[PDB]
Amino acid sequence: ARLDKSNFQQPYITNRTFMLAKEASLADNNTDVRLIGEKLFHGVSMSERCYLMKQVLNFTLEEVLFPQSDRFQPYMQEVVPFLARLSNRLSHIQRNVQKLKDTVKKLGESGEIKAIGELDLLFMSLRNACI
Amino acid sequence: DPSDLLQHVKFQSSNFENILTWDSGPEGTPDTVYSIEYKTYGERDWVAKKGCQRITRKSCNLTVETGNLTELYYARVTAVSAGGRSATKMTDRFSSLQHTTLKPPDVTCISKVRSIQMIVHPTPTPIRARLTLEDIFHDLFYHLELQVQMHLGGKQREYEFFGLTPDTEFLGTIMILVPTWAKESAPYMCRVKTLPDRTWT
Repeated sequence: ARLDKSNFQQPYITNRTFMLAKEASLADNNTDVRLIGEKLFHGVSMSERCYLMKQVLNFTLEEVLFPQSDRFQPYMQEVVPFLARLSNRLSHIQRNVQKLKDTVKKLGESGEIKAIGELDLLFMSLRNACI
Repeated sequence: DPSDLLQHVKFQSSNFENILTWDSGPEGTPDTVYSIEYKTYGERDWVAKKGCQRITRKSCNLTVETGNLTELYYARVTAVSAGGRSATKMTDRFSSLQHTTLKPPDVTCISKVRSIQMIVHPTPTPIRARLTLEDIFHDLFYHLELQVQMHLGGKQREYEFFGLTPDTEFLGTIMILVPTWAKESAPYMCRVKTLPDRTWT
């Protein structure tokens, strides 16, 4: 449904999140495929966006950040618990999320790296949708 | 060996004016020209920037080419030396919303006898639809401080600090904040004096 504005008003953790995405994007050589933007919200109302980003967030935690928990330290170990708290707070949509899952899968391990590199986009979409 | 011909290939971005910049590497060489291309993250085709082909200058203004606030971008620079040695190097992924620096706001500081009025002017940008910072960042607000320390803040444009001694000098500082993007401008500062109080008996 909703996330409080105070979750997004903390420069240290916002910056670490951006820093995590930056580091992963450095390992992402695929400039041709963007995961989060655009298509993801096609057919979804503004009021449904927060719930969509919950699903995307929980996918990313469980299938992306988990397998890659060793990478991109020390940012990973600080940022994941933050994103996990946001998930705990939130505790056709399926169609759009499945496409993102498919794309990550098609790209292989590089798709998981791509998703981590797009955490800036996930985080700011979460912010826009949920506040 | 690209790093030997090219280094620090990066966008410098302020209030959404986005200039690609680079320097030459250690390995040479005075006989070198550069050619710039750009692309949108998530698209396939690179585009040559007209006016930045085989240049000797080390920057290229890509403001409009990177002015869609919903996209992210890359640029690349290809160096070619007169001996035929060549290198290409790409920027990191560019996100104007995240990466652009906010300039200090233009502010009007007006003196009264027992107050200072401050008017923050909206910041125009090169973003075309021209949008201001205020149009772009919905949670933008101003932080104002008057050293005498009084503080005021909000989304509104004009503020007045009351209760000041007449004929006295103060220093005001005004900064833009966008808490959600962890963004802050350097402050604009004004040193002004309250007007004299001519009151007679």
